[PDB]
Amino acid sequence: ATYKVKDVTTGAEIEVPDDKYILDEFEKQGVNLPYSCRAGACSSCVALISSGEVDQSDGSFLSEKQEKKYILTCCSYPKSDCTIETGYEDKILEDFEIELAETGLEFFNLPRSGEILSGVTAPFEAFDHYLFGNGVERSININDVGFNINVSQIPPIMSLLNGKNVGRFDIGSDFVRNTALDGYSVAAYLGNITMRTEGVLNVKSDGTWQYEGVIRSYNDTYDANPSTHRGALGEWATGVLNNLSGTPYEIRIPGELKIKENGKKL
Ligand code: FES
Ligand SMILES: [Cl-]
Repeated sequence: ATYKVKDVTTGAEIEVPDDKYILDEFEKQGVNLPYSCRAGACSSCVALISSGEVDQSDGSFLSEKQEKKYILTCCSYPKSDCTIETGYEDKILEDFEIELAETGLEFFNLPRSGEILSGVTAPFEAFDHYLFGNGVERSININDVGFNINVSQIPPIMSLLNGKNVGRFDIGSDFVRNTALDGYSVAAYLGNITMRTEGVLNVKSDGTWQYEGVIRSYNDTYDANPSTHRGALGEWATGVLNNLSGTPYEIRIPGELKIKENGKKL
């Protein structure tokens, strides 16, 4: 039989006999491709295979898991129509990194889009999205993050409560939230964010006070590259980033958190 082998890199579509190697037949039709050994023992001729199947049993360089994703074009016979991407030598991954992507898809899943699942997996999902999400925006409602914000932690409010100010004050101010205050799980994907509180603070002459309002969040940019933030990644995440490049992305945090507190200054 013969099969059609479409190559996304060059655009060529070549009929390749099931008893001829893909490289040789593309060359025969005038499409020059990369190679070195031509003997199955290197990655010069490697191509991504996105659809179809080959017999590349003549080659030796790729692992069993790598052969699910890539082909050595010098020693591959097509067994069905195929879609490949030549010149992929610069982009092939080793087993531990192919399986990291697969696992994340299956564990968290359109995939790697929209809402982030609330709870203990959030910083894991966020890191996986950094690695494999290609910069697509994600979201989590402010009420699903697990913020634990109190007035003592909001300097625009405390500035009025700490001075001798009596009356009714309309507060509308941004402030930086170090989400370490909200727990390691949140800090591990949000870090420092900018938030906004809007509300009313009422302070009596005797020091009794009440605050009522809302808190909203501006969008945050997720970027795990260590030079862009405060946190230790740890040895495992450092390792992953020594082998894969991620893509920053925006996290949209919509909604209002209600805040209502009261006290008495002495
Ligand atoms: S050119 Fe070395 S494996 Fe194909
Ligand atoms: Cl004062």
